[PDB]
Amino acid sequence: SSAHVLTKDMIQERIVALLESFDKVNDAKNITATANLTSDLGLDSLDVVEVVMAIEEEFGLEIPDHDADEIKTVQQAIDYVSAQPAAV
Amino acid sequence: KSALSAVLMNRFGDAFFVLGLCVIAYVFGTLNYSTIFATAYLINTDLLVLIMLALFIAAMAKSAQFGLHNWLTLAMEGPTPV
Amino acid sequence: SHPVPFSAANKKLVTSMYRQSLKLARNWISNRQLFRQKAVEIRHKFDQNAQISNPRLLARTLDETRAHLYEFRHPDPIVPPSFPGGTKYERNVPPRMEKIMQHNLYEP
Amino acid sequence: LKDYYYNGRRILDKIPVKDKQTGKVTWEIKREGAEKEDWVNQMYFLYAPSLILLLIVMVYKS
Amino acid sequence: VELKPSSAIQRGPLNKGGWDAPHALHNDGAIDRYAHWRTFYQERFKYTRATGKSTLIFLVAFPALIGYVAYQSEGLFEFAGKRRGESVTTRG
Amino acid sequence: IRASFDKAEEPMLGDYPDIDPFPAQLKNPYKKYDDQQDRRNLEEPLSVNDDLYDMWSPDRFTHFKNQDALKYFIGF
Ligand SMILES: CCCCCCCCCCCCCCCCCC(=O)OC[C@H](COP(=O)(O)OCCN)OC(=O)CCCCCCCCCCCCCCCCC
Ligand SMILES: CCCCCCCCCCCCO[C@H]1O[C@H](CO)[C@@H](O[C@H]2O[C@@H](CO)[C@H](O)[C@H](O)[C@@H]2O)[C@H](O)[C@H]1O
Repeated sequence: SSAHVLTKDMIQERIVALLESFDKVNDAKNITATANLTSDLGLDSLDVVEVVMAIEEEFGLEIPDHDADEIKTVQQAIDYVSAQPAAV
Repeated sequence: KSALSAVLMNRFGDAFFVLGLCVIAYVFGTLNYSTIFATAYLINTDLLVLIMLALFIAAMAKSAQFGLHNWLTLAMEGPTPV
Repeated sequence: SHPVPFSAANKKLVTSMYRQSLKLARNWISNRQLFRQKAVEIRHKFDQNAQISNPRLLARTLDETRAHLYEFRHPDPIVPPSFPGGTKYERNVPPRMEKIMQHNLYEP
Repeated sequence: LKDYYYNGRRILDKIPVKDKQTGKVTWEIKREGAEKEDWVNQMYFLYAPSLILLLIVMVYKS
Repeated sequence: VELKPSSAIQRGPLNKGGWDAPHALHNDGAIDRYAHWRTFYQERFKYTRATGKSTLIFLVAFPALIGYVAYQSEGLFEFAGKRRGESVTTRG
Repeated sequence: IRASFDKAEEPMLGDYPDIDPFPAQLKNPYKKYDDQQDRRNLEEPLSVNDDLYDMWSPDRFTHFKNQDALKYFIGF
């Protein structure tokens, strides 16, 4: 019935779409796995929070502070979402 | 913990039910319906009020009336067919 | 105390406050548009005060936001079901595949 | 003999079974029978039937 | 004669002969200390304004209440088969 | 916070530690504990009334302080 499985490529697609549809990004084709949120994507000290909340909403998760602050790279977010069995 | 809530909040009512059974066996001398409902129109109102208050507190536990309602929402921890 | 206005501790604190406010807005508000409105307004209130320099007024403002978060708490917050406060959390835990440790020389 | 038997039975998880024709016995795995405890013949054939008899007697003395 | 035990007595150690089974429990220490405290509470108990309250409640007042009720309700009630208008009490 | 029943047992603790009880229900669920269900690490000291402050104890409610809750209940 619930025939659905997550994969790293799928997480990457959903996260890069999430970042593409965020207006406060610098602009597109800065968004890759190696991208940094502060330096490359040009995000403030609260747009990272908005991104982490959006990732929570997207993959059906709850990211505490000690695991939220240490997300500073897109690959880090992908690693994190793939390290949660309930990532939807 | 929800199951414990249910079982103990209902054994409250079962204690009051046991009291009602003792009163019925004392007053009527029997627990069978055919005698109790044949005689009930003759017995002192105070004893029947005791009996039915106890049995109603039992029903107040099982039917989730207000004073003993706390287990019914906690019982939704069980599966939906339950 | 010494709440430095542009340090990492202040960054953690204010990011946590922003997360808490947005989650409270999600939990209280049923409609999506009004929730986004409130989130944008909260971001506006944080951006107005992102420029503070004096640590005294800063500490006052932080205490004020603490009081606002305590005032608009939610009793039944949204948590995903598989996560600790959830409906599915410790439902069917896979058992630890341990071997039998014997206790008697004669009894299996 | 008893202690050797049971210490092997616990440490190795094997009982010794001499098979039919070859005259050599070695520790084996097969534990779905061929082993009985020393309290079984007492209880299951003196104690259980006596309690069944007590039930019968109670029922027919009622 | 130096008074010493008999040289004929050959002695050896006490061996209870149990099979030392593996470690099935990992003792915690904090739990064991909590358990020792809660089991041998009796040797540390002291009479204070909190403990004497519970003593003079449960060993003086509550038995006195139950006893007053029991000795007043001794042969008061007899309501087997009682009927409308008939008094269920034997006394006033 | 130590309650009445907790700081009444001060004259009886002796060499046992006087620990500030904090219920496990309110402890942070997202940290990693050795017993994640009970929210306890192995050698963690236990209060004298730990039976009351463990996860199998009755539930606490954080939103309303208990006296205000009684006001609202009996008011309704
Ligand atoms: C103080 C001395 C009392 C002496 C007289 C006896 C009075 C009644 C018994 C009370 C005694 C104290 C009981 C303490 C047992 C607690 C044991 C325990 O740990 O189980 C906890 C369990 C609830 O677990 P919980 O935290 O709620 O988890 C919920 C998440 N599912 O909790 C439970 O399951 C609760 C089970 C007990 C239910 C008691 C209900 C009483 C309510 C009365 C309402 C009034 C109704 C009107 C009655 C009219 C009478 C004339
Ligand atoms: C917290 C620890 C301290 C509390 C401990 C409490 C223990 C109880 C001690 C109180 C003893 C007083 O007990 C009291 O009872 C008897 C009767 O019961 C009284 O004496 C009465 O006895 C009756 C017979 O029952 C006589 O015939 C007569 O009527 C008299 O008036 C005494 O005046 C007194 O002895």
